[PDB]
Amino acid sequence: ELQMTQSPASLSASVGETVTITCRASENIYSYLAWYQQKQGKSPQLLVYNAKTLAEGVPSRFSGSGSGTQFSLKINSLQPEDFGSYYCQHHYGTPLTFGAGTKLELKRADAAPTVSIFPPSSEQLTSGGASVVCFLNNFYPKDINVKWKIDGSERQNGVLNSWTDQDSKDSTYSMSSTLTLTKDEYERHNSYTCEATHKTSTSPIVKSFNRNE
Amino acid sequence: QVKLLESGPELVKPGASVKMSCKASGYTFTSYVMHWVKQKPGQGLEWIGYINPYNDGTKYNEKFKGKATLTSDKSSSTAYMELSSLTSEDSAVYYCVRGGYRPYYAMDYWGQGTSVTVSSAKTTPPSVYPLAPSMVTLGCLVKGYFPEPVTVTWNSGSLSSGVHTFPAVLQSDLYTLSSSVTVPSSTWPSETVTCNVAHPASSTKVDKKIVPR
DNA sequence: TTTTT
Repeated sequence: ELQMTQSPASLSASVGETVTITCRASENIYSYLAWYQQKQGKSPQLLVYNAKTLAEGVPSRFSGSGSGTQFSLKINSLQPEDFGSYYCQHHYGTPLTFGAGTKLELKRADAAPTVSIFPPSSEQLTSGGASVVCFLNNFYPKDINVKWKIDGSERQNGVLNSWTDQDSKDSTYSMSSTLTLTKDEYERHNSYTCEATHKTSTSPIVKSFNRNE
Repeated sequence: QVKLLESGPELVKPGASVKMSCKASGYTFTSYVMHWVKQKPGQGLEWIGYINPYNDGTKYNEKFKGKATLTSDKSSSTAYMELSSLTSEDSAVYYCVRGGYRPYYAMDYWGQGTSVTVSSAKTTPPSVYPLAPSMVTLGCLVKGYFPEPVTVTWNSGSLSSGVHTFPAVLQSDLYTLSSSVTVPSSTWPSETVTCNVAHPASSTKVDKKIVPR
């Protein structure tokens, strides 16, 4: 079947900046190329069709071009509402196929996480379980490493990590890491540490707490 | 206005079949074809096919022929898609999307989508645990529930900024989710902070006030 | 068979 290729997979840009993303058709499709915008947690919206025709309501700062097998979508002076994902899709007969998408994120200055650690709740301890939680909030860039240490030894089992999508108010990312243990194993150790290593420092950020305290 | 109403999330066992609906209104149902697109969690878009309500004609993406069945009911302006022999690969959000003025035109109106989860895991209500420690961060741990989703709010919406609700993570057939909220330290605990958790699948609601350890 | 519906 016909295959579309989008580039780049991800791009960071500032509001007011001008960028261009591309899409390549494995076979000639003339100018029958559409672009869709999809906001985090929203349904896609049509932005362009016939490679250069803007759908109704789409601002003029959006500009598509190309024909044949190589296409580009240019966004002049990006606005807050422009960040999110972009998919190209040819509409030259069936089957329709989509590019893998370009995720366009906001660029901001580097920022260290605000780290908070929480011991298992007495409630949970009564059920036989013990989850230790660590929030690594509002940091940038998105890349970060978290490690759990119990009495000094790193614990790799039972760790659940989850990242939020970029905050639309301050362009940061947040992450939650939960170390889950059984209550009796939890009672066999005293020191629990959430350790984060981020670009913003050579010294990892550390939050700890002692069971007996 | 053009509206596409799709059926709610579905939980179905591997090997069974599922049928979802898309009720249209706002236009001449029979004047546009109805496409179906698949989107797996945090992944791209894949065209499944379309049906022409006017004549019940159907075009399928070859990968989906024999798998997906597109039907249509003119009297109720509703389009249906049935998927058989479900496997984990079928867990995803499915959208009905109204075609353009002509079938080969770019799709223009996307529905909200129907989330489908294929699993043999059983519906399990969540356990909700408090996360208590010039800002202070508090939290709520929503553990061991199935299937998605759960909704989490703070003080029934009165606390909205400073909130981070992390995407749930599956572990051994159960989901775990966390949510943090950051408030002025002076305000807590004199001003109460409560997380309100709802898990519609198990018809469960839980309110947990966060109190000082 | 390619867009002011």
